[PDB]
Amino acid sequence: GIYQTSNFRVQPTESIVRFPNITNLCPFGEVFNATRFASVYAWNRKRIS
Amino acid sequence: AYTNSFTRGVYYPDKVFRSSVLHSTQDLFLPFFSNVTWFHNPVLPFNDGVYFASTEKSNIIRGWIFGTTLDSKTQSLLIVNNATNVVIKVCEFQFCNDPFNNCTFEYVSFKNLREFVFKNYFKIYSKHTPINDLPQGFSALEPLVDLPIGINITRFQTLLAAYYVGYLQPRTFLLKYNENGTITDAVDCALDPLSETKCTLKSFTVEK
Amino acid sequence: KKFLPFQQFGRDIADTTDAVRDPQTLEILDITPCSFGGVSVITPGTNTSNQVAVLYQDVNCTEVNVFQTRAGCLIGAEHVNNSYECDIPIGAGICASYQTSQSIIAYTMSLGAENSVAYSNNSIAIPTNFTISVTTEILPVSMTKTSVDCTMYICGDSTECSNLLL
Amino acid sequence: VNQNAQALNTLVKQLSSNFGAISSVLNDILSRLDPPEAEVQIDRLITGRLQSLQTYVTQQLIRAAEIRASANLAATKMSECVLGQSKRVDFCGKGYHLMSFPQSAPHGVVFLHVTYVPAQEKNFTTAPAICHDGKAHFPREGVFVSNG
Amino acid sequence: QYGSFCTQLNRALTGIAVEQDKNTQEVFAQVKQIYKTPPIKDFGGFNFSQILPDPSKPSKRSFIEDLLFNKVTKFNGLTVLPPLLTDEMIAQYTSALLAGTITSGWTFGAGAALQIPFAMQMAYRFNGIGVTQNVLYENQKLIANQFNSAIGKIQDSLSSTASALGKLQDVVNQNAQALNTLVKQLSSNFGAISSVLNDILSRLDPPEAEVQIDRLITGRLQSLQTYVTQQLIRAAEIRASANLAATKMSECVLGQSKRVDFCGKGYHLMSFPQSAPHGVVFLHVTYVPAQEKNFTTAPAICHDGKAHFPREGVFVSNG
Ligand SMILES: *[C@@H]1O[C@H](CO)[C@@H](O[C@@H]2O[C@H](CO)[C@@H](O)[C@H](O)[C@H]2NC(C)=O)[C@H](O)[C@H]1NC(C)=O
Ligand SMILES: *[C@@H]1O[C@H](CO)[C@@H](O)[C@H](O)[C@H]1NC(C)=O
Ligand SMILES: *[C@@H]1O[C@H](CO)[C@@H](O)[C@H](O)[C@H]1NC(C)=O
Ligand SMILES: *[C@@H]1O[C@H](CO)[C@@H](O)[C@H](O)[C@H]1NC(C)=O
Ligand SMILES: *[C@@H]1O[C@H](CO)[C@@H](O)[C@H](O)[C@H]1NC(C)=O
Ligand SMILES: *[C@@H]1O[C@H](CO)[C@@H](O)[C@H](O)[C@H]1NC(C)=O
Repeated sequence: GIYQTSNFRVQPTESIVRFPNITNLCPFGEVFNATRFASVYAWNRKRIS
Repeated sequence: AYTNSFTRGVYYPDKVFRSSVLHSTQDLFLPFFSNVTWFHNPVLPFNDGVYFASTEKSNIIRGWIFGTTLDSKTQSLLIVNNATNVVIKVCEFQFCNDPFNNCTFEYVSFKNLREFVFKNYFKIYSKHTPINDLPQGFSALEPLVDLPIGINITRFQTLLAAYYVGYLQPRTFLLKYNENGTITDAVDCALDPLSETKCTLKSFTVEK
Repeated sequence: KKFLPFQQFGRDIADTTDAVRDPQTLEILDITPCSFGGVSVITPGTNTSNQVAVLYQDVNCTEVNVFQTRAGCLIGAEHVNNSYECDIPIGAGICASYQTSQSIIAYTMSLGAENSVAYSNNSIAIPTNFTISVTTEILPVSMTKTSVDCTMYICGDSTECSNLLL
Repeated sequence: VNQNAQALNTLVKQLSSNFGAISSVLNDILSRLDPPEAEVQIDRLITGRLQSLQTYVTQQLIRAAEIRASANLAATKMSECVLGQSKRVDFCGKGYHLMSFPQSAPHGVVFLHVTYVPAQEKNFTTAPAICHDGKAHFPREGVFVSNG
Repeated sequence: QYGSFCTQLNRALTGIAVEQDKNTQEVFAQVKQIYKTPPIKDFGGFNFSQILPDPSKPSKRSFIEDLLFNKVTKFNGLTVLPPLLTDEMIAQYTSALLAGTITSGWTFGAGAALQIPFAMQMAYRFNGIGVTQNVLYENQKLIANQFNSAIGKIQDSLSSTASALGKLQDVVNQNAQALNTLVKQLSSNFGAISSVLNDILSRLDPPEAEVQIDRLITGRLQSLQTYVTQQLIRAAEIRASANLAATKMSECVLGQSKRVDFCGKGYHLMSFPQSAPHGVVFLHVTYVPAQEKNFTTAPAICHDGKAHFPREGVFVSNG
């Protein structure tokens, strides 16, 4: 006869992950590399979104 | 005043390429042949989503305001074209009642028919074509802009000419994707019994 | 492919993903699924041999004494020009058999001896003699009259299950 | 017999399958649990087993509707091919049909079809008709032939 | 945990899948030898050129067979196996059965083939419907013109439309609708949180994800058992059509059917098989009474007061 007995199946060789190439970061230098800071009475606040 | 919408208000309802196929989908679509409200100024309800179309020769309309209050007290979307650049921002704005704070989003960059779809967060789709009262025909509104802005909307305004407004509804549209990736016809399945037949069969030609 | 600038994924008729746009560089990539297929152990009786051929159904041999076929890749059978009758069927016109120093062989099956008939606008063949012959024919007529008592199958020896079966 | 035996043996083996219950034997569910916890576990075995009988009985109904079409074929041969002489080519064995003899078998029937087969033949020159007195003649039965 | 149901499905589809070649074998392979016509074509004036092999192609299908092959029309574990007899090996069979019919008649069905001139084959054929041999010979070129006209009209009919082959294009459609419906059922939820498996595996922890996948399995496995049941029933319809085709190719091609209305409208003379994609087509050739006259008649006539009856036929008075 011609008995069908198992399935052949190619395995994944390696993983790939893809996303858009780096642009539009938050302005961290204008907080951490700044030339001016608040008095502790009057803390600055800046919105990151 | 009022005008027939005809076979207009079809937009690409997802970012998915498909060619030579009759893709049926159920979402916020403009009911075919319904009567758009016709203007040559006011403040309007938004409901679930808006088809906005304008016929121009003169760049008279520049953009829109959207929200629930439209007189500060809470956040409201503003979209504006002016001279060399276009502007988008979402502050708790004060406005005039006749125009022509907590800014969580901001950006800066008849012979024309312009067409737009606005829906909820907020998504813009559109098309622009030369013409020479809204024309009988078909158009494929492409997605332009996605705003993750979280704004509630029930009302809106035009910033300044002939323009037309109608409300999108949860209907089933059979969309004909053509050759190298374009929508090119549609059937609004609830329109008439032949349209119910074309959506039963998933076919644009019906046999005897 | 020519996706429109805002289209990111390609779809086929049966809602399969046929292609994708790379998000960094605007090229459209065809997706072909990973190759798979049934493995078929073509064999004579173990009362004759332990040689077995193997057919990898619908696959270029590369991904697996080898023969490429319309049915897939056939391994361990010799490709033979001689067309015999079918013995073990394979597909797409191919059959295979165990033959003489003995191996499995694989070939396009013959449909039997060919015969150009001696037709003319004047000739008839007539039998001068006959054979009577007896031919067996076999037909099935009935099954085993089986009967399965659903209750004693599903809930055998339990009212505490039967109360739920109702 | 093989198709019925493969259908029964699979139906029996499926009694031992879990369907997601804590045991494939019902008396293990009943001995290890109280009724509020048993009805969650037994319903798995009922939902599964019942799908296993719906499957088996559908096979037997499809199958029996093939064996029925083989029985009605045997009843048509035992009428025309035994109780008569059917002129229906290759229905009643290869050859011209003379007669057949039915023999029983387990779950079946077997025919000894008896057929006249043409065997030793010679080529002859032939003509569709003959002339003799300007009128044209044709055979009542058979054919004209020249021995050479 | 569901047990043998997976294997039982592949066993059920293998019952169908083997049977599709057993059908195609018993329909077409009714002959031990591949018969061939001579290069000469003295078939009494009958023009079988439109149904015999054409040598100009890699697969030597006839003129009418290529009308039939023209008028008739993915990776989720589903696989389409190939037929054992590829369509040239089908066409060698329909070549052999047809060539043996023309240069033999029934005699290649009954045993070893015996040649006969074609206008003597038809002489018997007409005699098989009670129309005496001379009715062929007194009309032979007219009969060949009526036949050549009728075969011509078949080509024009098959050239015009696919609507005649609805009997085959409906099989191809139903099999393709069942395949699409089985694949589309992968995108259904069945009461789970997604129709995608890696969503459920990644977005949830195993105590929850293994219930969401008991949902998808108890849906999916019933999606297959429904498809395989539809295929087993469909296949039992096609089995009964393969056995009707095998019955017609036995009685209606290899013989001469006396069975009324079994072998087309008319009195049956002979028929010519042509292959088609997943099917077969018979050209039944039939004698149909056309022009007619009214006569007076009697069951018998008196002479010497003894009563006379016909051996064959009937008495008529012209008036
Ligand atoms: C048999 O009839 C066919 C047509 O059905 C004839 O074939 C055509 O013959 C003409 C010349 O008479 C050619 O111009 C065509 O191109 C042929 N058609 C094809 C499809 O080949 C055939 O010649 C006739 N044969 C006899 C012996 O009469
Ligand atoms: C600027 O500030 C960032 C803070 O994110 C730091 O990573 C970087 O090294 C700094 N560079 C200099 C020159 O201060
Ligand atoms: C457009 O209007 C904005 C105010 O919303 C203004 O700040 C901007 O400068 C104007 N554009 C140009 C090019 O002047
Ligand atoms: C949006 O506005 C409606 C009033 O029409 C209100 O009931 C609803 O809660 C609002 N939703 C949000 C998210 O602001
Ligand atoms: C093998 O075949 C022989 C016949 O040649 C038979 O007698 C023997 O019992 C068979 N054995 C098995 C295990 O099938
Ligand atoms: C019939 O004629 C052919 C030659 O065309 C010859 O080979 C064959 O043997 C002849 N048959 C008989 C029975 O003599």
